Amino acid sequence: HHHHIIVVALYDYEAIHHEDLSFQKGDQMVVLEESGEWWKARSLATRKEGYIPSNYVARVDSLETEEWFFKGISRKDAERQLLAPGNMLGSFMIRDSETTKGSYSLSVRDYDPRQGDTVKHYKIRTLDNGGFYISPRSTFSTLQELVDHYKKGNDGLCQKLSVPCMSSKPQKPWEKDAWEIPRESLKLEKKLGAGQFGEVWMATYNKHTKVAVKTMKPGSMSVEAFLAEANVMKTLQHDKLVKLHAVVTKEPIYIITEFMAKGSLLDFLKSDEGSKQPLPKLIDFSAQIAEGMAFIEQRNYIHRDLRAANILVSASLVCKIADFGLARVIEDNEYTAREGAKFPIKWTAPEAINFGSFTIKSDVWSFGILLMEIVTYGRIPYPGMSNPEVIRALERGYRMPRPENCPEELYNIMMRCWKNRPEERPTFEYIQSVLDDFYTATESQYEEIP
Ligand SMILES: CN1CCN([C@H]2CC[C@@H](n3cc(-c4ccc(Oc5ccccc5)cc4)c4c(N)ncnc43)CC2)CC1
Repeated sequence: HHHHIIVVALYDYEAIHHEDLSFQKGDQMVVLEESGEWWKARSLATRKEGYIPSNYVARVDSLETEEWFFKGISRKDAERQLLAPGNMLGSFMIRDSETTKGSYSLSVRDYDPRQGDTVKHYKIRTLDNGGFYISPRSTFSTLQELVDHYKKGNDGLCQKLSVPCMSSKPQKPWEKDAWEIPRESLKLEKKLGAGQFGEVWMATYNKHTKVAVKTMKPGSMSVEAFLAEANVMKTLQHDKLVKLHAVVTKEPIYIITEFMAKGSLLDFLKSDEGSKQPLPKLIDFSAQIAEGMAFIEQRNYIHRDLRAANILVSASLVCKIADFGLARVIEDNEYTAREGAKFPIKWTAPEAINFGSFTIKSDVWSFGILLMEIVTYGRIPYPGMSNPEVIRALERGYRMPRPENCPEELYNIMMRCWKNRPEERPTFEYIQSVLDDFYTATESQYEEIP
């Protein structure tokens, strides 16, 4: 009923809107209301009221207040964060277990010549009368005691704990209730590119926030159809999908999203920087997209144009799916027809080309082609073949051969994605599983330390 949760700032926040409350790390507050990413709160110190970023604060009695506790992180994202540049041997984090509810997991950066950079996971068990342990000989009253113990010595661990995994201030939340925004709120600063049905620009919103704006050409979309689809796209909240912040519901329609500093995955892989990414990183890029596409599958949605051109890359090298569902709202009329085909033949499933049958299974086919794009660093699919040759070849059972530097398991995934019958193709859930655990035939999941 009432709101009795007291929170403390995990970072400083300077108000940029109207009803937002500014605060500094340590400042404690009372949550008066939970309105999503924004929470109405009261300063325990200066009595001031106002909205605060929910991701910048934590319950005062929580482990979320600790530098080494990572709340709401998956085993995979912990591995990716720990293996990120700027972390050292023994870098570590404690997180909520994904296998045993109420219990915790210790993730540590390790290095072996034969294995390379690795992340080892330890199960922190809870004691019934209070306390925690990884090995029965070593029990602790608190998790801080456990950390300090393993920071003094490995005591069975792969490495002595060094420093907490590095973290950065999270993204500031988009303004409360600013979905359909005025066009004058946006200053278009640099055109990033121009396509068949519109352009993309880097811009500033209300002088305070950098964003990307997809500007759709007049005649490309109905305002009402677009807004209905956009209201669904807004619900597709997942870390591997580009964040849609707002829209201008007047022709020319604008779609405002977070800015992704490294552009398209296609351009990145063809870049001097991306060409140097090792195969394990390429498989991780693939798994990131598979996680996003598994979410879209669980939500009964369809991308309709999956390809490296439609994957965006952050400065932190995180891949995020873009243009999910957009092809459904690009109308087929006299205006768009001049721009040429909406779908790239070499990425499109045969049933979609021949009958317009677009489903999650046609996305699976496209994901297979995207996997080949990634392992080939952006090479055109079906090298040496025109679009007409590809369609007739696919009808005769032709499939792209395994490229160099392509693990056979990855190629096998591609082949399954390219089954002619959509029902015989794998689920994104399966694809995500195989890719997330590609190098984990180690089994055990955790470490069995005595
Ligand atoms: C040769 N190159 C030249 C550069 N081209 C680039 C043109 C714009 C780039 N680009 C595009 C985007 C982008 C922006 C909005 C968008 O709209 C939707 C998002 C989700 C669901 C539905 C619609 C989709 C994509 C982008 C970005 N956010 N942040 C940073 N860069 C971004 C992506 C590639 C690509 C080809």
